[PDB]
Amino acid sequence: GPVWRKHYITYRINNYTPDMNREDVDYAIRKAFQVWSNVTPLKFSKINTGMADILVVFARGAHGDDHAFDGKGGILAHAFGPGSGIGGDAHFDEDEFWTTHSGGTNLFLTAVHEIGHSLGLGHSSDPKAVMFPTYKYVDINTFRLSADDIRGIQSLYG
Ligand SMILES: [Ca+2]
Ligand SMILES: [Ca+2]
Ligand SMILES: [Ca+2]
Ligand SMILES: [Zn+2]
Ligand SMILES: [Zn+2]
Repeated sequence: GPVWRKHYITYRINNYTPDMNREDVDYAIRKAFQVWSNVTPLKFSKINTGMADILVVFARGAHGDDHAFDGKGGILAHAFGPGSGIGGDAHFDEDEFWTTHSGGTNLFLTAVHEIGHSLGLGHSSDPKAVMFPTYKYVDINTFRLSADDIRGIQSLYG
């Protein structure tokens, strides 16, 4: 599958969910990128204008792609694999209630999963992997990638 062929990757937060404080959205997304830069040669930088590699969007229902959202529950977010244009972009369903903690749906944990897709990972069959396809809260302050996630990403980078 596709991978980024450069080490400096940019992201941009297109818009902000009203569910959270702005600074908390920024921090959750930054921390999620750091999870992956920790285990690859990739470097991620936030930009505020122009075209980023990875555009982060909060949207509800139909929102201009083939992965229409479905209201509260069900699909929480989705992301495109590496490539030009919409490639890399990560979309979060605004019909969820995003949080910094164990209430609602944790943005950081969901972003770690989606960014995994943005970098070219697929799903894992291992329930302990962040790339497992059902959300579960785990303490975000002590979060660590599973061995399965590390093997997955290091098959693509580094
Ligand atoms: Ca893109
Ligand atoms: Ca949904
Ligand atoms: Ca919401
Ligand atoms: Zn979308
Ligand atoms: Zn997924």
